[PDB]
Amino acid sequence: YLGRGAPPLLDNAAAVYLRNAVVAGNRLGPAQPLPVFGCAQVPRRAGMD
Amino acid sequence: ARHETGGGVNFTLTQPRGNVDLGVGYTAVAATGTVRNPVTDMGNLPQNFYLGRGAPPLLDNAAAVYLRNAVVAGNRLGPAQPLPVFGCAQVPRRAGMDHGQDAVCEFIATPVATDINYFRRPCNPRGRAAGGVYAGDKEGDVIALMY
Amino acid sequence: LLPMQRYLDNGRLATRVARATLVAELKRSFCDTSFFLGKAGHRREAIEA
Amino acid sequence: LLPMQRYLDNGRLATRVARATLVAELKRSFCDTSFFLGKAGHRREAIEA
Amino acid sequence: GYRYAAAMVPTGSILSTIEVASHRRLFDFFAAVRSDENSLY
Amino acid sequence: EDTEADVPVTYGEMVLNGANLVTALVMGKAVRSLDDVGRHLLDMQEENRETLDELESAPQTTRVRADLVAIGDRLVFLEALEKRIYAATNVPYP
Amino acid sequence: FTAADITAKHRCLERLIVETGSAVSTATAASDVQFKRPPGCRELVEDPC
Amino acid sequence: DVEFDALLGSYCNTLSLVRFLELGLSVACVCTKFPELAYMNEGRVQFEV
Amino acid sequence: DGTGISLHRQLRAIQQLARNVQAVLGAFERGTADQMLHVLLEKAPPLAL
Amino acid sequence: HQPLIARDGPHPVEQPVHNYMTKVIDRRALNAAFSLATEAIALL
Repeated sequence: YLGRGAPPLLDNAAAVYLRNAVVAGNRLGPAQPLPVFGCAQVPRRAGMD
Repeated sequence: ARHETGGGVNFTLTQPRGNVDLGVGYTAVAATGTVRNPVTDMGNLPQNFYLGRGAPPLLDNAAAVYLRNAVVAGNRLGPAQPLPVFGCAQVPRRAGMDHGQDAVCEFIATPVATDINYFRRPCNPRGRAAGGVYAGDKEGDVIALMY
Repeated sequence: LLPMQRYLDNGRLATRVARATLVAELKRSFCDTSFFLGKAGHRREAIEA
Repeated sequence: LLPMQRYLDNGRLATRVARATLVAELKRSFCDTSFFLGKAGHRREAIEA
Repeated sequence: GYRYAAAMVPTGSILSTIEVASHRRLFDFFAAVRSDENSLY
Repeated sequence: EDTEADVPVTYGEMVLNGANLVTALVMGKAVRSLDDVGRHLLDMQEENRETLDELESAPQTTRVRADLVAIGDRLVFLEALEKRIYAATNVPYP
Repeated sequence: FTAADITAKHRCLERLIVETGSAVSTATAASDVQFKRPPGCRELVEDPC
Repeated sequence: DVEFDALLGSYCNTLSLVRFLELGLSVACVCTKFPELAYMNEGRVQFEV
Repeated sequence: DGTGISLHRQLRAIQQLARNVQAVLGAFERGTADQMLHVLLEKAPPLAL
Repeated sequence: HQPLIARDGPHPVEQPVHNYMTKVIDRRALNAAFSLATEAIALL
């Protein structure tokens, strides 16, 4: 779910359902709710191989 | 000329030395090529947790003393005359040893429904990378990947 | 040693990827090139390599 | 005796562990390479060694 | 190296020419210096 | 390509002579070869690069049983030593 | 399984590899089982694990 | 008793100079000088073939 | 101050300055050679195609 | 003294750098045997 330009659904309950249902623990799931100005803030992992 | 111990000290002569790494890089290194003999054996020898005191026992004391010798009947790692207050368990000595030093096969409970693909690799046996290599020096990531 | 010596040079900064690729290329080598004399006892070329 | 010398090619050990690993290699060298000439007479540059 | 006026005679071969201190940093004292620093004088 | 020529004389001498010995007990200071580096730094005072580290005499060499190999470019020495100096003691080999 | 000891290590690579050339194990080559290392002795293991 | 501390010799590198003509690459270049570049402002070759 | 402390101090700055100026004199000698390869790789498509 | 390379264009200016470090000795002294009985030092 980017802040570029994606028309949301009608039901406001449906969107915050599914967006949070999609973004649970993805490595590209952003940490905080997204600012207007600034990047999407990909959360830094602790370690990588 | 040290302390006279009877019929003379007998006259050692020690010498001081010392050495630095006269070289700014990885001078003079190393290799590894042969396999002589596998000193401790590939072995079947299990782990005994009754070797040490670590836990509150059963409160049903009739049960635990039944299970006391039930486990530690005749383990090669099973003591006789069990634990005093302070001291080691004094693992007994078998009359002969053939192949080499003995192994310790410690066990950790796993669910059955993982991949066998994990363990077809040199992987961390705890199930998650844990060493202090992968962290990125942000002062908190070490325990973060751990737990 | 030999995997490290190609990387003494550059990077090793917020290119921390290059620290991680240093690692993933390292552990593969130690599984590979140890007891090489002994892993190869007939490959006359590879020992001289 | 070809393992007997390289047992003595150390400090010395009587700690009952090296005594076992002496024997468990000694029986393998006799079970495998005892009659080597004639066992491998088809070869060459091992009878050299 | 620590006493700089001692190193005015090098009395030996600076010979390896490999990337110093990207190695083991095993040195008890070493200073990665640019063109100048006031403590040299 | 064997039997090369190296020094038998064990490598030189540092003695705490009058250059050192005066500085030794009176101040507690010690300088390796204070002779030249005192001399040279007295003369550059009347007008680092100290290339007199060790090149004086090139002392006497003799001929020993040595085994050299040609690993590609380099002339590399190679000796194995158990029977030489690790033989028959209770010291392990490294 | 030690929360302190892996966390106790540094991460400057220069000192990491040279400890692998001479580390101290927790095992003992002078005992019938793996007796955990007696506090007065040295071992000088390699130990990549 | 006496008790001194010691500076036991120190060793400096001798950094090397490189003439680029004293290097095999300069057959691919034509090292030609021009002491008045900063006013030249342009250049061309009209290449009749 | 007309003392031997001063002339040692005076000569040290020049023994840095000469050591400093010899660095940048070698730098454009190096840096030209560095620049020698860059325009050769702006051209020269690889061998395969 | 790590030398520098004059890098061209919109790049940071590489200073002439310097490196000064020190090292210390260790000691690790060696040991020697005792060998002397009685009456070799005396006579009858």
